[PDB]
Amino acid sequence: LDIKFAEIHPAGYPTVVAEQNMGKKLEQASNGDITFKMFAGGVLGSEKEVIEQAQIGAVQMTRVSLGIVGPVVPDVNVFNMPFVFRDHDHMRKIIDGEIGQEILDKITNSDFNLVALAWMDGGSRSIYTKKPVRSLEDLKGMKIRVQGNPLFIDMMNAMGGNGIAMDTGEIFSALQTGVIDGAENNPPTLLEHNHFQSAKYYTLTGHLILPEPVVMSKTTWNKLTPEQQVLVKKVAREAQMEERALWDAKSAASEEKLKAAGVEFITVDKKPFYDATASVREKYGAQYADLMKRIDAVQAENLYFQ
Ligand SMILES: O=C(O)[C@H]1O[C@@H](O)[C@H](O)[C@@H](O)[C@@H]1O
Repeated sequence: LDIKFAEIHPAGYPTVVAEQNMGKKLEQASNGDITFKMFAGGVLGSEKEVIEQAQIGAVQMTRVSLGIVGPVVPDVNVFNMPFVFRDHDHMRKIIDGEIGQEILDKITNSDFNLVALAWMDGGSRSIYTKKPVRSLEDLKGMKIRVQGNPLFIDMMNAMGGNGIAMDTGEIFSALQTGVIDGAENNPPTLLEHNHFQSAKYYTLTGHLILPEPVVMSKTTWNKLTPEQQVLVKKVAREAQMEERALWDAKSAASEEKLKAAGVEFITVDKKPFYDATASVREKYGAQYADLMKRIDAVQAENLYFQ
């Protein structure tokens, strides 16, 4: 059984490395009965195009941002809301515990032919722009690229900007020409997708912390034996933990490289951004009241139950 794994990120990126190591484990443990090949750098298309391919079995596995899964499986949008997690460490507790399992299961048990197996870390997303944004007010009227999810367009509009949905690969040229004034992402993406060449101001809003599911086509999943399925579950969960260490290293390295390239990291009070997005959490969070209560209550400890 052959697995093609699609990635939007370039070779060497922390997700890519963790995933190729996971694939090596699959090959070794199955004595070659499962083979694995990585297709990085967006060679198999945009994240939305790849998810479509996974649904019909043309691509066997991928990792994508949860941001673009929302339009396919609405119930995952609980993790896509602005400031749903208080910080990066809080998100990690969630994806490692019971609520993380529940949300993976909402993808798997959906009618959309995907099996969700683990969560990769993509840090926190902050706004980078061609001109400095030092306050909520400075964002007014700016065209900021977001991922293709109505939630993020509403979010950016609530912050007084103009959210423009675009595929990952379209951002570089749109920035170069001023078709957009900025975008929002973590430091490794800002660096490794070369967006810093056009945007030298990075405002640390941390407005989203979007986990990234690793998914398999359910068509492919159903061709595995139960023992192979257990192997896949095991090594996917191991990859969630391995990628965390790679992520922390890469994020810190990327921050330093970006500063050396002349990117200014601008600290801001998050409160005005939190307040501006209350309407978005009210709109999209109405049906997630219980989950939000449970998420908010995860704090000092590291329990599984939440
Ligand atoms: O915003 C984006 O397009 C990209 O953001 C990065 O942070 C994610 O790791 C990647 O999966 C997304 O495709």
